[PDB]
Amino acid sequence: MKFSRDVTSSRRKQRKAHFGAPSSVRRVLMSAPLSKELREQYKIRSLPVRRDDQITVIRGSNKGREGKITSVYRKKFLLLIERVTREKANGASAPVGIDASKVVITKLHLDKDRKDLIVRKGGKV
Amino acid sequence: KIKNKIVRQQQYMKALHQKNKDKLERRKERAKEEEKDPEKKRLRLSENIPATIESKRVYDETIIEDKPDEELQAELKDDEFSAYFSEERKVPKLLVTTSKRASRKCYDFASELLDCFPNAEFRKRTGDIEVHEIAEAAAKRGYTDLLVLNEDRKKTNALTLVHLPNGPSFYFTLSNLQTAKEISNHGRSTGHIPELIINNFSTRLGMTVARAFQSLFIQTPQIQGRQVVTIHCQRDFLFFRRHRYAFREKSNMPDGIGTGLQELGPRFTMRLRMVQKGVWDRKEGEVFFESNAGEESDRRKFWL
Amino acid sequence: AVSEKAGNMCRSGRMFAPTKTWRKWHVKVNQNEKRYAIASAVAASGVPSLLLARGHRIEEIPEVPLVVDDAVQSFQKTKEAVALLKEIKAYRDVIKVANSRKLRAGKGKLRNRRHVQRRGPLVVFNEDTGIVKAFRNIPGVEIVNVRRLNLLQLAPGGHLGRFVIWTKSAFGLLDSVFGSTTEVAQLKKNYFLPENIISNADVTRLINSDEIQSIVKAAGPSRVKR
Amino acid sequence: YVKTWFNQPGRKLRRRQARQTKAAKIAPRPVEAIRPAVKPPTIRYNMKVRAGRGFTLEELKAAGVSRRVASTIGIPVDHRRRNRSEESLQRNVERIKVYLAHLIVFPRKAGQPKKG
Amino acid sequence: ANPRQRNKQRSGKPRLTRRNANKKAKAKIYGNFVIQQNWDKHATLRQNYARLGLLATPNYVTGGVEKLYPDPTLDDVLDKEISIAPAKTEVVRQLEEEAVKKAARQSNKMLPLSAFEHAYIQRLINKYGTEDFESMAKDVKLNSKLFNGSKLKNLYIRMKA
RNA sequence: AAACUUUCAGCAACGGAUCUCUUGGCUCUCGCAUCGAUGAAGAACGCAGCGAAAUGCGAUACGUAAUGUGAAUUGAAUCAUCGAAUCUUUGAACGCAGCGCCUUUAAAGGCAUGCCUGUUUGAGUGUCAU
RNA sequence: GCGAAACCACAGCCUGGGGGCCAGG
RNA sequence: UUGAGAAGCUCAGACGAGUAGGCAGGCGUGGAGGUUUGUGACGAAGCCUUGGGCGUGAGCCUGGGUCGAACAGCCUCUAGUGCAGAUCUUGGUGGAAGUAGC
RNA sequence: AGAGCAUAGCUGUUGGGACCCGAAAGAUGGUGAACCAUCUAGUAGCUGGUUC
RNA sequence: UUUCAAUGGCCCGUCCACGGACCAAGGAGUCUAGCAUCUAUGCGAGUGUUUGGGUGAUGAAAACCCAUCCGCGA
RNA sequence: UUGACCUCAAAUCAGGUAGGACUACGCGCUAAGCGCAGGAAAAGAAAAUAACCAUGAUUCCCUCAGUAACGUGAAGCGGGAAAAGCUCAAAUUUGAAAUCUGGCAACAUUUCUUUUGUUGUCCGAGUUGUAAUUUCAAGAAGCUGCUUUGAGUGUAGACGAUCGGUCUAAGUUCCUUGGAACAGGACGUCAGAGAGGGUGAGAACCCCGUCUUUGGUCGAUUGGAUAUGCCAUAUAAAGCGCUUUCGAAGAGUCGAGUUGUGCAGCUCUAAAUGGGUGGUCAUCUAAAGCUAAAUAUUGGCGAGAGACCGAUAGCGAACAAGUAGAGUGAUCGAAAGAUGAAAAGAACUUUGAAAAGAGAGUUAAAUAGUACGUGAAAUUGCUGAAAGCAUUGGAAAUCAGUCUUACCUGGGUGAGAUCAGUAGUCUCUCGAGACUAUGCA
Repeated sequence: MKFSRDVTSSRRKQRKAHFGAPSSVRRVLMSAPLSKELREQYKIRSLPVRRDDQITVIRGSNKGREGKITSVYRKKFLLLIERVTREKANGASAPVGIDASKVVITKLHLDKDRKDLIVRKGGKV
Repeated sequence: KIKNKIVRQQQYMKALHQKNKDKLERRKERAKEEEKDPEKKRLRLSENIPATIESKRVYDETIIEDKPDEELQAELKDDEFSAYFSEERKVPKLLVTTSKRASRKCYDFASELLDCFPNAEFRKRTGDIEVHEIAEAAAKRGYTDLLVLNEDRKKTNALTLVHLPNGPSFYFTLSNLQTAKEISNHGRSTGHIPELIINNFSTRLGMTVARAFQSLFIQTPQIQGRQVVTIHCQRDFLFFRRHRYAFREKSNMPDGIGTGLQELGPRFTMRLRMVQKGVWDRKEGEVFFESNAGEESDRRKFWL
Repeated sequence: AVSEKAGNMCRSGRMFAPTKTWRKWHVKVNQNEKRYAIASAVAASGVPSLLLARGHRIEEIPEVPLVVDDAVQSFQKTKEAVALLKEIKAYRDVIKVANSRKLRAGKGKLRNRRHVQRRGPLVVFNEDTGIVKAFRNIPGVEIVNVRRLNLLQLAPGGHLGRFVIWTKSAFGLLDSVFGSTTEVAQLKKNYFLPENIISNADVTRLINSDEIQSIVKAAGPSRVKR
Repeated sequence: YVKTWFNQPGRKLRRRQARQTKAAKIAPRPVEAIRPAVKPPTIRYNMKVRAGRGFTLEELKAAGVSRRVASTIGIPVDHRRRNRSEESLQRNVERIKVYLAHLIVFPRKAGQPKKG
Repeated sequence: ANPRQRNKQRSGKPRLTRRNANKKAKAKIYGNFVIQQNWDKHATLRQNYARLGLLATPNYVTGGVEKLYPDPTLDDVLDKEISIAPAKTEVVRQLEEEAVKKAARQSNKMLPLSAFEHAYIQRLINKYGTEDFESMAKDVKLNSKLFNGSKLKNLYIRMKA
């Protein structure tokens, strides 16, 4: 139960805030769990996704698939992964997007900012 | 994306009209340059074949090549159905039975099945006898295949057949069951033995079913009656039809000769749900093939 | 209410006698009738058949009224509280509540009333030294001070017989909160527990007593023959 | 026009916080000033004792609090009221005496120039 | 509803959302330090004053107080001198002593003299003595500022220290 | 007999009811106090994304600087913060309604009225002194 | 080829007796 | 003899038009609290149905078809709660009629 | 040798727009050379309607 | 269910007339203050906490508590 | 001839300020019109009540009280919220205009290079009066002896307030259904977090959040205090003792006569123990001024809710909405939400001038194909059958459900348990249940 009258439990406000969230807020909304090994060695439960992250699809029709996140489609809250696509009628391979929570990060693209984020968020590189 | 309904309908209308215009222009210019140069007309017609489910069927290695295979013919010459296909030529003797306490609707279809098969009996199912007990009883009484028409709620929805005495048992779910009255331009069958034709049973499991259906019919049809019973497997749906055929002229036909079909009935469809190795026991049967529903959602994936 | 600027039979018109904010929303009850109902609701909480009749899963509670030590007031973790309810076998009511969480039927879940569930035990404490936070996340459990008993929490729905888990000090202060029928309450001014219309409420004990069955005229038949 | 009281409990809370704010500012000293005891002015209520506005100049002179330092320690001064009877004088002189009995006034920093 | 409010809904610019809604939030005690170090931030000011041993009101209270536990002449009112009162709690005792000690530190209210004042009073003293301030005042040749005998006495008394 | 007419049933239309939803309204409460001659509110005209019958922005034209997150959009950003800049023509609108003027180098800086305070310069058969 | 609108409880054989009721044509 | 929902069960006899008007008991809808260890993607609600059933009735239960995400019984609370009509309001659709007519 | 006071419910009744719709005016402030916006839910013995 | 047969059967509301082409949806004794009776409830020569104050750590617009008045009654 | 002052002018001289908009709440003039403000406004420290044991600025709430008064309709008192008091005019500083704006020059300072001051100097304002002192509650001037004292500027730390960043618990284990597991079951975990939202169906443990947080940490801006340093123009300024001394108090106003709506107009026009207002007494002390809080708030900048509405409802507007559109104009003013989990929005072949059609293909579903959730009725077409309101039955079509397998009795064969002329364990209260052995009379 929330006790703060600063936060709203109104569904209308939560739904408006989610879908009218800006691209900087959507950056945090698209977060994926790390694998067990990364979770137990970086001491971080979950990170926002990024391009060039190595992930495994955990739920859905594409369960078990792996690949690198080619891009993040933040407008539709969707991820795009290498070779996880769908063939169209004409023979084109139109990519299919998956929710960031439905994948798991198995190899992080470690920039310098992530390492600073890791140490800041109770982590040990 | 446009959350105004009218505008998104006008935006689609403009998009649709432009899409139709430039696809027509591309078609028109292609038509002009093809009639001018046939060398690209049939060139396109030889690669741009429309795709269909059968052409896009998922790969299964169990599909047998048209060329004869020794290993398959080694396994098929001494199996349960061998006494029908060997030099013995054992005449099939069918037993037809309904589920316990069936209605007149079940018998109005069982009679049509009886018409489809000469020398096939029908013992009304009575008392506390079971399918594993009829099989033993019919085995000692000279029968070689027992069909059980299952109905509930005044509709025949299933058909299990067991190959006597211990041959494979198949479980089908009938559908679209039409009687001869319900068929337009029907006919009255005669006593002539029908001729069976079977199509499109490519997979090896298909041959197990095809031999099971072949073993029901007498191996020597009476051609003078020109009655033909068709078992066709399309996208795993088995269609059972009976027809009267008479050859005549046909300008559309390749050799100028074509046959006219008059439907005899009954008309129905089956789906193969279970195949068991032995007498049909629902609880303790050795499952040869179980039809997983979640795997049949692929419209391009067939087991028959 | 609706807007004051917003015939009633004409579409896009105005409704008949539009709603006003100055409707009577609250209602007064004599403070003695409020206190009588709190006393009646507490007395019912000590009848195990009224607790079962209200839906509580108290079939393995050691004793009703269920009163626990004052160590419970100093609980810190929900694990300690969930453990306590399991030894006193009050947790089956918590399983009843946790399993009963549904989505609401109606438009009421478009109005922030999304979920519904049953009501678990009412823990009544005397001092808050950690008990409230250790118990407040177990679904259906409500904690309340013994100085501020709420009729809304003592007869949910107007239905009598809530399952109350008292602490020793809460139970000790019940006589100061409510008083006697002859002696006054210490924590209410000049307040005495209501008196009853009958003395022994078992009327079948009165009717079938030797006092009354010794002077009655001999009874005719039950359902009589035709 | 109807005056509706839906903010009756929101007013109650706001006034408590204003009291809480007032204390936070001057917390060692009372949130209210002291008042005299006066007798209501009619034949119906003259037997009651109620709070007045401030103490008279005769009352402060008799107690020992000059009218200038009276306000600085939270003693209101009503110049309008007077003492027509000795009962009101001695009732409120004693009231100031009791208030001064419990008063702890904290010393202030006083300018002390180096020269004479 | 209003056009100014639709102006904001139909624009992607965020609102000036300020999150300062803290209910059950009591004001924190600046002002004193001894009171701040003995203030229970949960309890009411009445409870906090009462626990600290202070009076929140020197007047009556216009409502019932919280009861938690079942607890079991003109010349006489004018010349009486009440000898303070005991300090019930240790916080009030701490306030009392620090105020007395702070008075001791800032206890030199008495003023020294200056060069002008010292020569002024001394010159008057040498001619008139150290006891006849009335005749000192009536002199005008030496008492140019025309101080009265009461201001001359303070100068004389102040010169010694 | 058939058409036609009616009734019933099936299917196909037509229509958009119902049901379910809902970034909307309505109502109550709480907190706060901030427009303009240093050019407001409003109006027009542009710019690029585009669907504009929407939005943002102003010739630095979805904005530039600085800060932050840190790597997009479909040192990135149709991001957030935001103290520095810039902000077309109007409009209380202010040189007169193109026409003019003053100063400086076509460009730039200016040119409304009332009143307040002061500064400077003028006038008085206004008074007075020499 | 284009193409309404007003209007519409329901419908349309006569005679007599009390435009459908009664008895006849 | 088990037949105390004592608000239950049981015996008997008489009676039955009904406008205004009075009294009582019930059926239904939106939301509220409690409750049914309630129902639900193995299909909620809605809708369709010469399928069946219950009640004098208001109405309720159900089979089948359609459908695709929520719903209901019981005890209280509450109300913007029940339509055949107001030359009612809004929308939709008819016969007139392929007529008048251009 | 006092029976009242409070709360709630039903019923009646009185005033508020007062069961719903329907009436010829006029006033204040504007627009164009009558019109427009409020007042206005103007005035009801009356008409039509008023749901298991 | 459809139809046939024999029998009966004159269009509904409203006050002759007035409304009715059909269908769906919406559509009218409401809320509030005063008074009177009746019933229930609590207390009872009393009675009424909710102007306000206290208090409420789980939601705090609630619930709980109550000083001084004041009403009506006597 | 000169100068001083006065009055009136001029300047694109320097420095300012006013307008217009909003207007829920405020205050005025006359719902509307007109004028003017603020974060509140207005009111406000008695020319106020009362008749008492008297009260004590204002505002607000309750009550008084639907009372008095003349259907209108209060007020004194009483209960409460909040409480805070003051500034001038009228008396010579007269041993000293002690007062102030501005220019210039320095210096300091900042929410700020944007702000705000200090010191010095020069001119101006001002004696037709700027300061100090005084405001009736008094007060001045003496006299007296007790107690008192900063408009200064730094540093330090603490406590507060605001603003931005940062810190945080636990399953995506196994089985079944499904296009998808967020469902069912099994087994676990966290809980100061089981609010809410998202994710391909009901998610505390997938994600954002939530709780901790009534807080640690980190920047930055400031409150009032505290400790301390350096300065301090005190030859000063106060409070209260006393008096052989004084004690100023607001006029075209009050009041009277007469008209219009207390107020205003017009005619007349005062007083000094006076004047006002109440019952000779009491009580105020007008015609000058300021003043927080308690109170109001359909606007502004934001929040958090709800027994509210659920697309003919709810704002006119859930979307393009004051928009499209109408009118010369003032003004008036709509209708319009939903494919799917994902466009995978239908490749390709073919007919047709095209629009589109048919083969096909995607989907779990095309009975989801944008004229897209569900898809009612009125209504229209086609096909099939029959014919040319109620009662009762016939014909035709259709439909409901409908039982056989059990009871008893006898024997044979084995099985065990609640049986044993049997041994143990656990939980309750001797024996009651649950068991594990061993035997089968």
